[PDB]
Formats: sequence, structure tokens, C-alpha cells
Amino acid sequence: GTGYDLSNSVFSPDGRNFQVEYAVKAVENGTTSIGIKCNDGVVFAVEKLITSKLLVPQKNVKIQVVDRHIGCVYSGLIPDGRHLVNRGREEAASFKKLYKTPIPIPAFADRLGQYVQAHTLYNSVRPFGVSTIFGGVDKNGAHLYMLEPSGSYWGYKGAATGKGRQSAKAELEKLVDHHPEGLSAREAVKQAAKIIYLAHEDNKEKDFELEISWCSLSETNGLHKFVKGDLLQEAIDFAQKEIN
Amino acid sequence: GSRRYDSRTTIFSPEGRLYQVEYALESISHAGTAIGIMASDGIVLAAERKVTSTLLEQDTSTEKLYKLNDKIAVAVAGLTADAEILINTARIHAQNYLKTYNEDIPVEILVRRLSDIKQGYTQHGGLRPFGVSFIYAGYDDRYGYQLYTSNPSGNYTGWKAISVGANTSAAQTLLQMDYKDDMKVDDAIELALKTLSKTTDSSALTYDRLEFATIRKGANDGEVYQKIFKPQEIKDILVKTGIT
Amino acid sequence: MSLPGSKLEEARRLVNEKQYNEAEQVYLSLLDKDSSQSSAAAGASVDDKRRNEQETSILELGQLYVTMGAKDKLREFIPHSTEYMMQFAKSKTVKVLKTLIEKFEQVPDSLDDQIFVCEKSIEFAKREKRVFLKHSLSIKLATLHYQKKQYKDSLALINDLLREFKKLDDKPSLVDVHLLESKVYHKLRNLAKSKASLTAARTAANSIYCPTQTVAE
Amino acid sequence: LPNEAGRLEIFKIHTAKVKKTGEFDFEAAVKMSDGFNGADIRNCATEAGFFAIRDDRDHINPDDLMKAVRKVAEVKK
Amino acid sequence: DVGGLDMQKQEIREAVELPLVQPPRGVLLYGPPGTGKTMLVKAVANSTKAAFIRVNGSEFVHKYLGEGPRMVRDV
Amino acid sequence: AGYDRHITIFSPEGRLYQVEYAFKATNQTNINSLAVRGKDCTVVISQKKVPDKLLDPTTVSYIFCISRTIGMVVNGPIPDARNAALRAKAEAAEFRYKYGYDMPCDVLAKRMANLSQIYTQRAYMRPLGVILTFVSVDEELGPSIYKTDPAGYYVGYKATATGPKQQEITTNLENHFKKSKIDHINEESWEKVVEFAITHMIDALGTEFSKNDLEVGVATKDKFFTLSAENIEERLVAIAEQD
Amino acid sequence: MTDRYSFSLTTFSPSGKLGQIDYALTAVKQGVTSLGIKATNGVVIATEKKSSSPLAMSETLSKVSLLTPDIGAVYSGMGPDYRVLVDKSRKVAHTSYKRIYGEYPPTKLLVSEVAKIMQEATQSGGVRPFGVSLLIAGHDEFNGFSLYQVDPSGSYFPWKATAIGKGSVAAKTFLEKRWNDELELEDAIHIALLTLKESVEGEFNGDTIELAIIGDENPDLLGYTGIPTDKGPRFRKLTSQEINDRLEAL
Amino acid sequence: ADVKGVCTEAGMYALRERRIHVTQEDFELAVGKVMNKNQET
Repeated sequence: GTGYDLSNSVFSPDGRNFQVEYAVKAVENGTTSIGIKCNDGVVFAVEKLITSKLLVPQKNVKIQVVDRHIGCVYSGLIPDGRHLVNRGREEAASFKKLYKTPIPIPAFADRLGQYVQAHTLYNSVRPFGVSTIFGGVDKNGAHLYMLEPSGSYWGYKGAATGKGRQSAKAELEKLVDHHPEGLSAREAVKQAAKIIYLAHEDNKEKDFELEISWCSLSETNGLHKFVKGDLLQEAIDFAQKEIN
Repeated sequence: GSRRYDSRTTIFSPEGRLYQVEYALESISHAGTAIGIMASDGIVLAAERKVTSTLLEQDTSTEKLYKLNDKIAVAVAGLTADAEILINTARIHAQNYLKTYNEDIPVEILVRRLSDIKQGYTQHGGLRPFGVSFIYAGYDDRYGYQLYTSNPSGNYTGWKAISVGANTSAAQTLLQMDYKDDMKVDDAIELALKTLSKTTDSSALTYDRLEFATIRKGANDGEVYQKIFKPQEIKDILVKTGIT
Repeated sequence: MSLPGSKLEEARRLVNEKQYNEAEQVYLSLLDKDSSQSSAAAGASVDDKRRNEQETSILELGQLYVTMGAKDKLREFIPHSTEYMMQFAKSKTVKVLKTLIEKFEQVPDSLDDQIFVCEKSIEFAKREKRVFLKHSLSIKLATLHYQKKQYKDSLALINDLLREFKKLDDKPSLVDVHLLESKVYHKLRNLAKSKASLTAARTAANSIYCPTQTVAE
Repeated sequence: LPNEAGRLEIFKIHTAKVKKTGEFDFEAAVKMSDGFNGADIRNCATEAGFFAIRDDRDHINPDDLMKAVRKVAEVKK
Repeated sequence: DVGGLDMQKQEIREAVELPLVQPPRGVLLYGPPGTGKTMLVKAVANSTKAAFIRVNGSEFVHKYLGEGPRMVRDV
Repeated sequence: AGYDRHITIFSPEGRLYQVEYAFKATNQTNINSLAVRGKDCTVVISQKKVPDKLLDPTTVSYIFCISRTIGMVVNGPIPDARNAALRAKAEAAEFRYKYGYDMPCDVLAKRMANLSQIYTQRAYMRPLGVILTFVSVDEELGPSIYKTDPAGYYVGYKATATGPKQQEITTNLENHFKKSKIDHINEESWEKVVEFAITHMIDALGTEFSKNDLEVGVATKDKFFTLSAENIEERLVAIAEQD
Repeated sequence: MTDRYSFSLTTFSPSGKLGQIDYALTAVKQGVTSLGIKATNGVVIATEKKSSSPLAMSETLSKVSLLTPDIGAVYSGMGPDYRVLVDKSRKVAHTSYKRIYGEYPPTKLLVSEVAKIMQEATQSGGVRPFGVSLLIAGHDEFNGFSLYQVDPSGSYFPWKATAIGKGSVAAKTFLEKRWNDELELEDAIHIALLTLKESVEGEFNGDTIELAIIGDENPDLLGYTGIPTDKGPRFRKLTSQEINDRLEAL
Repeated sequence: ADVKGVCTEAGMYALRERRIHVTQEDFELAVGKVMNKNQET
């Protein structure tokens, strides 16, 4: 027949859920954002699109942190991931409440993928319109994960989502080749900044703001934290030079 | 959304009808013809085993005539399965009623009991009704022998005699023709058998094609005695009709 | 010895070595020996799979019984083997019993010992429960009678076999009884009859698949 | 469709015969080259060629390439 | 030469080959053809020693709607 | 009406297309995987495909260790894989907890199959479009192979494969097994058995495989585990020798 | 989430029909032809073990399954549906009967109980009827041997013998031909072999075929000794050997 | 109608028997041959 898409849990005649696939639509539409696992740790980079001067700088913050070691960022409908994020914040809490440890990134990774996939399991459950790049330093190093409304996430040497991901995925692939060694968080900070501007070239039509956060076994000790001030401004001009 | 999938069972016809109820009734037309009669001295129960065969085992088989109590047994027009549900329930209900009052249930109470139960699906739940209607044969203190009926709608009446399943109008005609108030069971027996043989859609009316029972206060009695006839007994009385 | 292979194999060897008759001391012992379990299906020893394998001898050993004429031994034992596959499986009887006797129809036998034992086990069907293709045996018995040229015996049996096979018993067999019956008629030179029977068969034969032999016949 | 091998096979066949650097990224493209056909492989070349004429390349450079590759892996698989 | 068609082989034979000597005017082969099915014909047509005529419904497609059946008769 | 397509209810033909469509999402990930009982052991070989550098390849697996003893490989959407594995993982411990001993492999499959069977019958539940493959060395059964479908249907296997070309691999082994007449590989060392399979994997796929190319897992007595790329390559070494 | 299909999924046709059931019957008819025969001394059921691949190990799939030492079941239809019903059937038997009465229910009630389930599927929302019908044979003390046939209608009735699945019509045809009252199981066993042979297309043998009986109690199978009252299960499953043994007896 | 087929086969027999003279026996076969078909599909 037809209209298989018209209800979530339905399998398409080819066995697919177009709703999720449609949810994927706005995901791309979601603000381009990336993440990087550097040598010790991970870095989370996202463009903050400036809609207007009435927006107050730095105030509306995209990247969200789970526990204290896990940052998360997503292209898509903000309230979605937020809603999800809270659940993750719940998850780790329960996890840590039970396990006394902060949660391993992959552990944390898994739990969500279920909860997302749960929203693939019912025609009444609206899949998620977001894909979160997320991770942090954990017991064993860091990890870099981006979870799809499909309920699929993976380990990522680098990760990107939203519009400009291609420009990103380009640059990420490069740095992989530029630095199969690894990367210093600092350069991880710096390079992402360039990538973002480059990624912004798709959305170049409007001005934006740049938000980048990171989790460094070294620099944040394994905490997850924002890039701020000079170091933030550094990568900016570092990129703002390199963009030219 | 779930809405797509609801047949919306209980919704009214624009004419204020319930087609499921209508259609349930319709399947009952397809149900094996079942007849019952309240004689002066008793109540007769005869129904056609429908869809029969050689290796079909008759003796244990009862697909139609079931005993709720020793003062209440019933003939079933409809899905064998569905009734057995209600059959069991009513028994309990009666048993409860018995266990409540240490006294047998006046039949209608049990009847009306099932009546609204059917009606339960009628007015709520989005649940298909039962495709079953019943001949309610019972003896009470109050009215003595009582011959009731029910429809999936739960609407129900008393009868001096009644038929259900196929050929009802035909039977009803024959019944409403040949019946007379003072008829003795054995008359009604053959009378039904007469009506049966005639209203029989198959060639011959034969025991192996029939279920038969009676409610009678015996000659040595004070215990109004229900009896289901054995195939031979049916076959025997089958001869006594001259039907042979 | 003592082993399902060994003795049987010895009984097989002592044939391969020399003969069944030496091997019979093992063969007889096969029946006399080898198992701790199940039923006494061996006529002496109590066994299950062994007897089946003792039969494996008793097949050969039967044609060796024949090669002895201890078919005459086995003749009477053929009743016992019946009870012995009754000590195992009544159907397995019907297989092996028939098998054996047919193998005694092989390795040339007097019609008698066949008839004699057939007629035995034919009844030994009934005595057990079996109305069931004792006629098949009886067919052969009739065939024996046919080979005995007892067509009276045959046809009389046959007509029963017929009335049996007339859908009181098998149509596929009912095909073949005609064939024998036809031959019977044919040896009696009753042509239409033989024809009819063959014809009825042949037409009825088309309803199923028939033995290529039968088909060829 | 050609396997990752078959692709890489066809890759260095259809593609590399267009003038290209060794800088031009041979397997990693193939790595990102998945569910392509023989002409899709050519598209991969042809697409980078856009970037080539966009980067002024007779020899395709890895720059031209994997932009295309994803871009090739973009529209469909 | 497609093995085992006897009943069908006899059937055609029953259908045509025999009545050619001695009743149907026409016979229908049904199934996938050229499977041996069409091969039935030629094989039959071979033995038959009569003037064979193959025809294709897929042949009568000439604009000249004037001729059409004309030899379809005379053929 | 035509919603029967959309939901799980008998077609006019008595069919569940959501199920049959879920059978699509099975090979959707396009991984040809296999499982063979070795002599003492059982080995699963599968395609490990990495489309992207930016991925972590190591994070990519459809072979999941359900228990100490039981590993499982999945064919279908990774989320359902990530979903189903946990479900299984929940069972064994609880089975182990409830029943004092680790769940024998089939039981899991039998258990898991029910869920699909539930999803099969339940409407609001969609089934999962993954086919599951359960092997381990069962203390009672030694090597054992069990594969479940979205239908809740499953069976034991002398050996089995899964994927788009599963059909051919099936043939190859059938031929081989008919040739061998034996249900399991005679090879004692799964090492060989791995190489054996990879051979027949390479064979029936006509495709050579590098260390990254393959996802591999090893069912051993009391333990399931998965090989490294080295172990893979190690096997890849010797196969290059025999072949 | 939160199943909002609470509404009966199968609804009475304008013609007063339940299509899913009908389609279940359709699917049931599609089922592998499977039979049962109630003889004098007992009852036998039979079906062809279906191999969708020789790599698969047939025995690992059991279409016949004991419900009680005197009761076992078989189906024609979707294996999985049959699978879960077995457990419930097994369970409800213990719970609703044994865990009450300390024993194994008379064939009818369990059957009556089982069918109850299948009905529920037909009626309650969110669920579809099962893709099988059931040939169920059991011996009880009072009703002795009995053989039942349950549909997705949840309807059930006894048989002298019967078959379900595809060739069942042809089977039942030949069954009626063959069947008599006085058939002893072994002949009936043999009969079933004959009968199912027709429904059998590919290889016919104990490895292709699944046979079991309701027989006399089997103290060996009782797994222990010392209890006079319990002489063991009447049910048993038949070995390919025993099968192929009697397939010689064909 | 089925009767006709019987007759035809009787002749078909007889024709195959090379007979414009049909016995009863032929019919008696066609019965089956038709009741073959009658029992067939």
C-alpha cells in the first residue's frame, strides 16, 4: 500500500520507518555541530546561530553536560535533545547512584540508544528530531558518540551533525590524516573552530556565535567544560585567520 | 496514530445502530439451528450439530448445549468459544449467587447477568461483541420452567418456545404454528424434531447431527431434572419421532 | 564376542570365514545372547536393537537358515520372531516377518514352507490384532496357491482378499490382487475376468503410482 | 554493486585513469565509497572534477576527491 | 525429447495424431511453451507427415487491415 | 482495511507484512555473517565494514557477548541489535539468578523468540527487523547454533550464515557439509575453524577479507569471546598458507 | 508507547465474519499438514518435520510437544504461535489445574482452557489471533483417550481421527476411508504413516517426520521408581528409528 | 456433463481399442478416469 510513513512503528514495504527518516530531515536542518575526541579527551564544538541583536550573547547555550564528565551536543529541535539530555542526566545519576562511579561514556551511550529506539517502537511515539554528538573522558580514556533518531550511535574519531557536516566531515577526515597520531585538545579546540566557520559557510547567509566545550583527561582532568575566553578567542582568530 | 486502526466498534449507525451487533446477529444466522421449548411439565432442548463428519467424535462433543447449573442449562447460537467464556462466568455467577444465598439463581437474574455483560461490549471498550446468542432454559421456584433468550446486544426475552441459528423464521413459523401452551415435553420434543427435521438444512435430521437436552421435573422428583440425551438416546428418540 | 557387531560379525565372519553352520553356533548364540535390556525378541536372549541386528543375521541367517534349510528351523521361529518383533514392534514384525518370509520365498523354498509359514503368520496377524495385509501375505499365499496353481484357494482367498481389498482394504493392493487374480484367471484362462481384474487394476492402478515391476507386469 | 574491493577495483579503473595526483586519495575515498556503481565511481571522479576545475586541476587532488566522495555518498548511498 | 510427456504425448496423439487417421477439430496446448511444450508440436508435427503450418498471433500486425484474415482463411 | 499492511494482523492471505518488511531491515545493513559449530567449539564470522575514518571501527560490532558463555551476532539495524542484546543480557543473569546456572543458548533464543512472537501478535509493538544468531558451547550440547527471526521463529543449525549472500554461503557449507556428512567441523582448534569458515566465507563470498573487514567471535567451552584483528590477521596469515 | 490499541482488532464483517480468523484459517490451512488418530488402545498424532535448510537441525524444532505426561500437542501453522501457546498451555495446566488439583487436567479442560486463550486473542484489542490450529490428544482416567482440534476461533471439538494443514482434506478423506473404531494404535500408527506419506512431498522418514502417541503409561519414562500409583507418562515421542522402523513396515 | 466425459473416454478407449464398438468395460474404466478428474483439482 502507501502511507507507511504516516505512522511511526510501521515498517515500510521495504521495512523502514520514514518518520525517523523524516525526523532525520530536521536533523540535517539542525544547526551544524561537531565533536572531536582529541588525544586524552573530547571536544564539543557547535555554531550558535545569531537570530538577532536582541539575542543576548553567550546566554542561550547549546552544548549540555551530563554528570560532570559528559558533555553532549545535538543538531535538531532543541527541546528534544534537552528532554533526552535530562533523561541521560537521570541515567548517569541512577547509574552512579547504583554504581558509585560516574558512568562510562559507552555505558551512557548505550542507555540512550535504547530510549531513542524506544521512540521507533510505537506509531504513537514521535521519533526524536535530534542527533546528539556526545561523550567525554571516562575510566578508559574518552569517547566520542553521536546518536541518531535511528537509535544508532557509534564511536567516532570525529563527529559532525547538522547542515554543514560535510564541510566538517571533510575537515575531520583531514585531521585524521593530518594527525593519525591523535590531537592535542588545544588544537582540537582550534581546528574545530575553523571547521565550524567552514561548516558555517553553508549557513554563511547569517551571522552566528561559536560555542565549544571539551572534556580533557588532562586539561579538564576528565571533567567536561566549555572553551572560554582567550583560549576560546584563540581558536576563533586562529580559525578567523585560517579561514582566510 | 492509533486512530487509523480503530474499527470503532460501539459507534452508532447514523440510524442509531451498531453494525457489529448487526453483524454478530448476522453470523448467528449462520449458526447451527438451535431450538428450545418450555412445555407445561418441562423444557426441551434440541440443536443441530453443525458442520459434522464421520471422524468427528460426537459423544464427548458438545458444541451447543451447555449446562450452567442443574436448574440452568443453555443452548448456544454462535461461536462455541465465546459462549464457553460466558458459560463459565455465569456458572460462577450462579455459583456465587448460590454461594451467596445458598439458593439457586432465578434464571433471568443469571440471564440479565449475561445480558449486560454482552451489553458491556455494546456500549464501551471498542471491543467486538460476542457472535453468540443463547437459548436460556431454566427452572425456578418462581415461574417454574423459564425459557429465555439473548442476543449479542444483550436484549433478551422469555419464550414458550424459541429457535435460533438458521431457519429461525421458518422454525418460528413452524413453532408459532404447531406449538400449543399445554404441550408436554415429549410432544415438544418431537415437535422440535419435526421442526428440526423440516428446518434441517441438510438432507436428514440425524442424532449425530444434533445436540439434545431436556429440563424436566421427573416422575420421582422434587429435583427438577435436566438431561442431555446420549447420541443413541437422541438416535433412539429420533426413531420415536417416526423420523427413524 | 558379546558385542552387537562382534558375534553377529563373527556369525558373519564364520560365514565369511567358513559357513553359517559354524557361525550358527554364533548365530544361534546371537539369539541365545547379547543384551541386558528390552524384550526377549531372540527366542533365548532378551534384546532390542540386538535382535534387529540378530535379524540382520536372521535375514542372511534366514537365507542361511535356507542355505541350511533351517528355514524349517526358522519356519517355526517365524511365529516366534513375530512375537519377537512383537517383543519389539508389531509393525516391525510386519516388516521383518514379511521380509523374512519373502526372503524365504527367495532362496528357493517349497511352496509349503512358505504356505505353511505364510498361513501361519497370516493367521498370526489375526491372533495378534492384525487383519492388516495378512492378505498381503495371503496374496503371496494366494500367489503361492497361484504358484501351487491353487486358484480355487487363490480366488476363494482372493475374493475375500478382494472383499478385503474392495476398500475394506487397500486399493493399491487391490490393484495387485487383480493382477494375481488376472494371472489366476489367465492360468484358468478366464480372459475377460483376467482382463477385468487386470483392467480394473490397470485403471485403478492409474489412481496411484504402482511398482515399476507391477507397472511392467 | 561493486564491493569495496569491486569499487576500489573499479575506482582505480574508472577514476585513476583520469589524470590525478598520488596526493589524490585512493582508498580512503573508496572507504567512503560505498554502494556506488561503475559510473557512480566515475561520478566520484566527475564530481571531484568539478572541484578540480574548481581547484584548477587536470590531475585530481585529494581535495577535489572526498568532498565529492561524501557528496557522491550524499544524494544516495 | 522432453522426457516423460507420455500421457500428454499420448494425449496429443489421442487428440490429433490418432484422429488424424480417424472427434475434435482443434486442440489446446496449455502451459509455458518452448519448454518442451512448443517442442511437443514440432516433434508431433515431425512424425505426423502432414503439411505443417506454424502461425504466430504475433505475426498478424500489418497496417493493411484489408488483408489480415485473408490468408488466415486461405492459409 | 489496507492498514493490515501497516499493523500486525493476518492478511487476507493470513500474512504479516510488517514482519516480512522487518525481514527487509535484516539485510538492510548488508552484512554477510556466518556461524559454524567446530568440533568442540563454535565460531561466528562476519563482515566488519567501516564506511568512515571518523568512526571508531573498534566500536563497530554486530557480534555481542550475551553471557560469559553465550555470544550473539545480530543482522539488522544496530539499534535493535543494541536493543536486543541487552534484553538477552538481562535474561541470562536473571536466568542464572533464578535458575542457578547460566542459560543454555537455545533457551535464550527460545526466550527471545517469544518476544518477537509477542511483537508478532501485538500491534502497538512493532517487531524488530533484526535476525539474531545465538551460539555458544553448551555444557550439555557442546557447540550449538540458534538463529531467531523477527517472526519469533528459530531453529538449531549444524552451521548457518546470514546476510545478502547468505544463500550462497548456505550452499557452500551444505555442499561442504554434505561432502563432510558431519554437522560440525572436525577441527579441534577454532583457530582452524575460524580459518575454515573465513575460507568458506571468502569462498562463498568470492571476496578476500582484511583484518578490519571481518567481525569474528569465538564460542568456547564456558566462554565466548571475539578475536582481535591480529587474531583475524593471524588466521588471515595461515589461510594465505593453505591457500 | 502505552498501547493505545485497546479495541478489538477483528470485527464482524457486514456478512458477520471475522476475517483475521478466516485469514488465520487461511494461514492455518497453509500450515504444514498434520494429523491425529484416536485408536482403541490410544491416540497418535503425526506431522512432517519441516526443514527449511539441512544446515538447520530439525530435532531442535519440535512441532509435537507434550503438555502433560498423558497430553501432548501439535499444530499446523506458524511455529512461533504454536511455541508460546505450548508454554501457557503447560503453565495454565500446572497452575489452573495441577497447582489446584495436583495432577494433569483431563484432555478436554486443558483444551477448553487453551482455546480460551485463542479466543481472547480474537477478542481483546492490540492482539491478533494465532497462526495455527491444534491437534491435541490426551488420555485421562475417566474419558480415556481423546483427540481434539482447536482453531483460532478458539473452537474445539473431538475427533475419531483428523488432520490439519494443507493435505489434511486429502488426508481426512483417506482417513475416513481408512479409519474404523477398532483400529489399534499401531495400525493407526501405520495408517498415519500411509496418510501423511501422501501429504509428504520431499523425503519421508523419521528425520523428516514427527510422530508421537498417547500410549500406556511408561514407567521407564517416570524417571524414578518406587511409586506404584504413578506408572509414568502415557505420552511419548517416537524415534526416527522407530519411525523408519515402521517406515519399513510401510 | 461428467457423464459425457465418461462416454467420450469409453469411445476414447474404444477408439484407442480401434472400436466403433464399445463394451461396458470401457465405460467402467472411464468412470475412474473421469472420477480421476472428478477427484482431480
